[PDB]
Amino acid sequence: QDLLAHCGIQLETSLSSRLRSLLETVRLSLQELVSHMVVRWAQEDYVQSPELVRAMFSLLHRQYDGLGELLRALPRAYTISPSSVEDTMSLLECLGQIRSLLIVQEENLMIQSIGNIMNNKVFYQHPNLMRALGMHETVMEVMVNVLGPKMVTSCCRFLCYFCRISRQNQRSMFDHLSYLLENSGITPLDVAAASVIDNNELALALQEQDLEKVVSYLAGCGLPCGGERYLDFLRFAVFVNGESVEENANVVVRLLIRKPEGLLAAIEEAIRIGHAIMSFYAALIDLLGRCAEALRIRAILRSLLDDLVGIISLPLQIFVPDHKASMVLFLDRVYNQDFLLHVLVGFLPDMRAAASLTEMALALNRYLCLAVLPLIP
Amino acid sequence: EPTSNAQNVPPDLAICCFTLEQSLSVRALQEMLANGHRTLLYGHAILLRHAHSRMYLSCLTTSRKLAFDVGLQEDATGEAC
Amino acid sequence: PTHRACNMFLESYKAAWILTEDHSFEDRMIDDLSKAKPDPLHQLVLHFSRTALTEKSKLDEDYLYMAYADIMAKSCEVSFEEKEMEKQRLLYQQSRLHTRGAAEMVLQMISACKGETGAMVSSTLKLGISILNGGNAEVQQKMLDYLKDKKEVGFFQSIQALMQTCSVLDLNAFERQNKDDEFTQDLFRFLQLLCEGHNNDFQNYLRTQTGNTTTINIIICTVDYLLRLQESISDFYWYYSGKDVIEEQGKRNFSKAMSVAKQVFNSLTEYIQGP
Amino acid sequence: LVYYEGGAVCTHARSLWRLEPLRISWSGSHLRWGQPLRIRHVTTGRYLALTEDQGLVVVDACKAHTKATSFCFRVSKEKLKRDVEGMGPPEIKYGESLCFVQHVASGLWLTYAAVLKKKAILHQEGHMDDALFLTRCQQEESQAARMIHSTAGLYNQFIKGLDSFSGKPRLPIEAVILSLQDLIGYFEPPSEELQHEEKQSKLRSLRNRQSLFQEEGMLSLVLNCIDRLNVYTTYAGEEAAESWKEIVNLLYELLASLIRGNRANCALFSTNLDWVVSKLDRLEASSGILEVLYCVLIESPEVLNIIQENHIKSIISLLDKHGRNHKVLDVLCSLCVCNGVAVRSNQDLITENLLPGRELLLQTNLINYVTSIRPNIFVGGKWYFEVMVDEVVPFLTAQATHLRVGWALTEGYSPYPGGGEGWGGNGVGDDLYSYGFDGLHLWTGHVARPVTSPGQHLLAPEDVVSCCLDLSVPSISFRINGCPVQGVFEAFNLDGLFFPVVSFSAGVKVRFLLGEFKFLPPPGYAPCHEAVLPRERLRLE
Amino acid sequence: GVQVETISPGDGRTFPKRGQTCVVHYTGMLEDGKKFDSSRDRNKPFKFMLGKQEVIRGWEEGVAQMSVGQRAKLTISPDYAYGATGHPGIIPPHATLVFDVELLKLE
Amino acid sequence: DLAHRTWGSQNSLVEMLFLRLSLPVQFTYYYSVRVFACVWVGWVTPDYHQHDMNFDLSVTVTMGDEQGNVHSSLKCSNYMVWGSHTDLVIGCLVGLMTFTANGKESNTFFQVEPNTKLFPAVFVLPTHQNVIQFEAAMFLSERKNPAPQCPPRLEVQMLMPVSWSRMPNHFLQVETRRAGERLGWAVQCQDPLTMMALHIPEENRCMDILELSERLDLQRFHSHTLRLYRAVCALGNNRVAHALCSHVDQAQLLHALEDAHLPGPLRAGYYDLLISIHLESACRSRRSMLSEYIVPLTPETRAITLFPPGLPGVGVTTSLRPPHHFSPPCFVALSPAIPLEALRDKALRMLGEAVRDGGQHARDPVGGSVEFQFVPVLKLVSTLLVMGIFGDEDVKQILKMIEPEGLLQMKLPESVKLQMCNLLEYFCDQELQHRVESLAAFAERYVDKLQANQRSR
Repeated sequence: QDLLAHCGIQLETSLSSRLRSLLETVRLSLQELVSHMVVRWAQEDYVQSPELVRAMFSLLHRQYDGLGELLRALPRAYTISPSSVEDTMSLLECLGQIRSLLIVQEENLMIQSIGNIMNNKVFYQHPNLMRALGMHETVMEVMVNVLGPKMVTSCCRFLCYFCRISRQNQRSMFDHLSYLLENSGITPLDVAAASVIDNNELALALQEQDLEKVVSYLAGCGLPCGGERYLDFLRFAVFVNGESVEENANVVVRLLIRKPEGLLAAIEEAIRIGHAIMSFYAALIDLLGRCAEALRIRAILRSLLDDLVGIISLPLQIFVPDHKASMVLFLDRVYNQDFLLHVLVGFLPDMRAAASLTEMALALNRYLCLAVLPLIP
Repeated sequence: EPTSNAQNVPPDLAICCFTLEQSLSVRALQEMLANGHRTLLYGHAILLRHAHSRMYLSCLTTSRKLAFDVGLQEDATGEAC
Repeated sequence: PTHRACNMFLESYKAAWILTEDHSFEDRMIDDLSKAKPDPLHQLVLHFSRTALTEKSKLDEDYLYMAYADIMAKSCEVSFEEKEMEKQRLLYQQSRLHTRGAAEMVLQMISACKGETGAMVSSTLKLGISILNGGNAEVQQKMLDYLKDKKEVGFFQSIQALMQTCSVLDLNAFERQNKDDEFTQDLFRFLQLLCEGHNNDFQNYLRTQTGNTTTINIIICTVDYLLRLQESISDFYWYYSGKDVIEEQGKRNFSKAMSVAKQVFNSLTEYIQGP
Repeated sequence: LVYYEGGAVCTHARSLWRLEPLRISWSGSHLRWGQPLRIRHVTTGRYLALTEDQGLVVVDACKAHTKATSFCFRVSKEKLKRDVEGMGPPEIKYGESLCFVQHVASGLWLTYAAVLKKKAILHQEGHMDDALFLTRCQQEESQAARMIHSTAGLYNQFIKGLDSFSGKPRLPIEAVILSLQDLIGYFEPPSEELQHEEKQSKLRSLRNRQSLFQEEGMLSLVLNCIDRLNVYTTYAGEEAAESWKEIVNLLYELLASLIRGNRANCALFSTNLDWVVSKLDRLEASSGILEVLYCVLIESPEVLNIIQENHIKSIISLLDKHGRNHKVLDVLCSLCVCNGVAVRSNQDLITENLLPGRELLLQTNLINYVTSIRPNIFVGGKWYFEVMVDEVVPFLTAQATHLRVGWALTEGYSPYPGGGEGWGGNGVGDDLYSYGFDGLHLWTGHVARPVTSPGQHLLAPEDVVSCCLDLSVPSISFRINGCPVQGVFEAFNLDGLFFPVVSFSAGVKVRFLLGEFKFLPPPGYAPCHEAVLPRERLRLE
Repeated sequence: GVQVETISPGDGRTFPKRGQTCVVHYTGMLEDGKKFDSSRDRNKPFKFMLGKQEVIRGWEEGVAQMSVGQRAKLTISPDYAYGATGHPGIIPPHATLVFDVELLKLE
Repeated sequence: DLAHRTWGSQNSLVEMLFLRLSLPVQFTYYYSVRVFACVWVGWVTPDYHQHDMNFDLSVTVTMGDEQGNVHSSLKCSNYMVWGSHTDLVIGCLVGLMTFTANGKESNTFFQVEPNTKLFPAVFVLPTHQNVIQFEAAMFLSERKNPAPQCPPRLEVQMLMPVSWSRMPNHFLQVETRRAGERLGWAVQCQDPLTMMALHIPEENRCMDILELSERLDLQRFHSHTLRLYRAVCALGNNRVAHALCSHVDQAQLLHALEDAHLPGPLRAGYYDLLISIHLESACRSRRSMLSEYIVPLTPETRAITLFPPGLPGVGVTTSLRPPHHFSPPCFVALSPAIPLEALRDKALRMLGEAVRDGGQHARDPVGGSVEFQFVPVLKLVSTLLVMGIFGDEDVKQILKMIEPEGLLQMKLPESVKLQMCNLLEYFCDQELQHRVESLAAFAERYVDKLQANQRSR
């Protein structure tokens, strides 16, 4: 692409002269009549319809603006392969169907239209067209227009998948994170999460204020179901692509230690019983496991080995695999061979692995991919 | 609006006030009526704009005893103000 | 493929040969708007002005206003005589505007924006600076006269909120950039222009804003902005205290903060320039 | 109760205080430190005061005696002239002055006890932030506020009186009406005939005012006045209730007045809408309530989802109640659209409860002209005539081309070529007695009663209508080509002179058979050509 | 039930059959005689497959009596029309229709 | 209000009163007529144009059995009648009318209707003061829509219309070509014309809209009804639009686009209806899509040359922007259909038949103002051209109509040049269209040449 731009750097290969002829043709009798007649209407009367003025000077603007109008025009413009054009005809028409719905039974029409957009071949192939339509902004705008039900979730599915299709397109979703988090009173958070995942760039670019809003939502969890969600979004935040980014993680920890908001005994009681609580402590210890002058936060995590016993109680709780998985991830990133012998409980789970002839089929997988950690009487 | 009981039951002073928008000699008034902080002088007529509603004080026509009732007409026009 | 290269071509071409500069048009256009009960340009400024006077609370982006406020902004011993000749040309190009009330559309539009910091306010301030630039006196006279005529009071509220926003050199964000000055600079260049030419009444107008219901010292605001920028510089220096050699991104984004602080100490200098 | 409070409360009228020094004179003297004074809330009118019963409390003026209520400012927290008749030295700026507040008796400083509802309390030390700095109110808000005070007290005594004569059938009146009028004038919207800048300024002030009364609950108060006044359709004496119409009408006018500007003010009718619609059909104030409902919808997009089928049914029923009013319709237009966004359910429901009935608003469709031409002859024995048809083309344009042919008396029947009765047409008058066209049969009173005939064929460019009429005897019957079409018309007026008509529309060519018959049975009986006798020649007109 | 009544005779032979694309003009009014429809107001023929049940059942049964070129009134029963529902925004619930159908031609 | 009304005759004259009330009934309900001072109480069919004393009172109908006989008797309505202190003449109904003079059941009079409207009425020759008074469920429970509602609620619409003998009406424009040959007296006529007509259902009587202009209250109401109809179809509300097609018709809108005798606000009304009930949802769907500027690489799009070997009216079109489909209105069983190709011709024909004579400086002025003469038409043409409707040769007709290269040169009312500025804005948008498209085409060709270059490396 950049090499093609170098091909475009011909202004300072004989084709460049033909390009020069192009630009000279791009320099340009409707102009003289529009401009001067708008000048007539302006001179002659002192107009006093403000809409008329807005239009007159809109045109009077764009007539003189003969180079910049094409400039604002091009990003909306996009070229398409002749073979696949029909799908676009099945697209924009359906997209029109959401545009109408932007300005309001209808929800079935919305879900159907968005689903038809989901099924189009001209979607994976041309992400630049899709961003150029502005349609993601449209969808999110409709979602906000509703908020203040199922179709919202459909919009969430669309936004998430739209985040999944490509990263440069993911930036556009990235632009609205604070806004969507303002919209997240309660899945939209899955959308913001998908907006954060793949890009480390985006993962760093995010302002701390968003995370402040998120931990504030954590502070709203004084009694919960949403906490596992928020913690999940924090997880996709800080943990990005395996590496633990220092910048996000540090801030997230400094925020979490302020509004948190004996707890191990509550965990043990959760084991004896409501699954959202155990999932909360799991996602929390997991989030702590995704993070690691910078050394002090490690110690702050050391304050929370308080663990180990959670892994053992879980091994005696068979639900289990994810909670204990988080306890092991945290145990590894935060916290020698002798202690590893002390941990060995896991051999029992290996004995239980043959019971697949269920949930334990998931557990054997989760712990065989977590069997790597021990590698490191 | 009684004020001698200044202790236990204070007067509603918010609307006891009357700003002096203008003051003129009797003959002097008749010009502007037919058509700055100067000090008041006795024998002069004075306008009495209220400090709140800002309706000029004036004698009225309505009776409540032939005596006319006192009021606050909206505008300065007329001899009454 | 086929279409791919076409899209990459139009996209590259948009950032390449599209600039170039047809922009030379902006004067001619405006010259066409001042050619004989109000002139067309006056129609324009009165329209945007009334547009700002409306209780929109939150202003819409108004691409029109953007366009034209950008337009007017772009409207502005032999070397000595040519120098004050250009001064007269400039003062003429300002006369083309403020006599048509542009100073008022500027100032109302800034007051309208409140604490919002969209493209809007930035274009307005650039328009203000283009109407002034030279330390123009009549414009300052219309301006101050306007604010003492219509006690809109919210103008200062707006700029106060702007400087409560603004921008600082910051620290952590740079660390995020290691792995927005021009608006602040235009703002203080604006206020500096409002004071340059030594208008005592206007400077004292900044000190307190007499008749308005909410007095608002704005020099104390400018100072506070200089202080948090200051703390930001100090922080940036301590961050680089040990590294000796400076990263080029740490140079450009420190020349940035030095440019700002230069314009802001200068904005104070024109605040106190007269005795 | 007294609260420190931030955010959106600074603009409230209840967030105001009036400093009222003890001296009857020179109240406007500059605020020197340490001078005793009585603070007063502006809206309630109650003075702020210390009291043994409940500590720091706002309380009625009769209760707030000097030392219990008085306050004095200090530069700090130190406890260290008489009362000059002059203005005194200049002192406290609203900007550059962090003034501490102190009680005069107990000496307790004004601090706060510890959602943003931070209650204030007196205490001998307190937090290091007791030095509230004073900030001047705009004179307009102050005027508005004392206006709230007088308004509140007036409507309160009024409502207490309404309760005084409410449930036990056998007190301010004119003060109240004048109150409402001066209030309506205080909230009269700026005229459209005014330059933009001053208009927007006055409008913004109108927003602040309509807001300020709403924030003191004055809207809710007037709403309670209206609520308690809807009970009677007329107790009170024949004088106090004689002016009830004016009162209640001005109430809805004032009530409309508060909502015409702000969006929030009609957003607080979110729960009141069912009431507005319930009172919509009072048929007493009527238009006031209608303007209220109109003013609400135009600026409350939030208050469009709320509406149900009952409300629209009562609005269109209202249109039924009051003849025709475009005002009712603009309301319905406001029901159709918010600020811009559509409301499909609501549109559908206006549609379903209004349009399909077709028996309310004006209804329209293009109609081909009706026309008929008499063959001169006036006719009072029995008489008879034929009418051959030669050209028709029934379904040209749109309407079927009527060829109704029959009798009508001169003293009545005025076929003005449209409009008139039910979509125009022959047979609209009882004086008429036509036949042919749709199903043959009759048209009298613009009614198509289907008399049967052996064939039932419509007139075609071959048919010949065979009309009959009798003197004295009121019998009337027509035929198709000599085929009987049963007994039809009987017993009618015998005044004036009936004449043959032959109605037609669009492209039609038909021959009269008067004399020249292509066909003529002796039933009846007398040929029409004989009736051309008098002096005027036969000549269709 | 449905009460079709002939207005004017057509060819009198070629009755409609299943699956045929009937071509007609018609115009619809209520029992009050208030109009609600007219194909001539569109100035275009109305085609419809017969027995497709794309139309109200009374239309499906009543046209079958009609011959080509025939004009016939149709006093369709509501249950064969829209019945308790009523076609929204046009026909009120439980309202007998009145048509002035003209069967141009079978196809 | 027990629901009644006092009266009097304070005048030297006491000729005639026809108190025909404005609330007709269709098919218990008492209707008393109190009288302090004979009186002709009766229900009346709406059609009654007889101003005279000559009662009584101006109709039997019979059906044969292919031989005569019975199965005949019908109605006689026209309609109802009557004849030293108070009097009471109730007229209860529902079916079959019944009379009860002085509260006593002396009926057995006329009472046979199938399902026809009846105004309550009282015909009276005055005996001066307190002449008349009015009122088993109440009549009010019946007349108004919210039936039953037994308690009586007096209505504002309960008016008391006197049958004024001579109310003025429209003189009619061009009408029937009358003819009548003396050869057997064969009367003949040819070319048809149609009224722009409407009735008032609440008291049925026909009248054309052309007459309606003088009844400015009624054009107010009716234009606002049109505001309602325009309103309801806001943005893609086709579900109702199929109903409004029933309510206002297609050809009726065409005739609304024809006649210039139509009053202004109504004219803009119907022209806005054409851009609502029909051509409004589609253009709205081709606004943003027109602005998308996306383009196929098909050979027709491959030209484009920008400069012709310029002109806004060039036929290159290209791009995508999906077609605006229409499902035609029908009632037998969500985008209403129109004769578009005819309507565009009608639109341009309305353009010429306005720009021409308006350029001749006439003061009819069509709509009663120039604003009405142009705004609705320039609006219709605007949207219609935005929809991509019009062949470009007709667009050339628009440009020769405007540039010329007539209209735009003329002095104009503000709204007219507003709408004009919108249409011209569409032209400039077409200019940007052609430019972006030509640029994309050259992008295609130059990508071909350059990719051809790429394999040389």
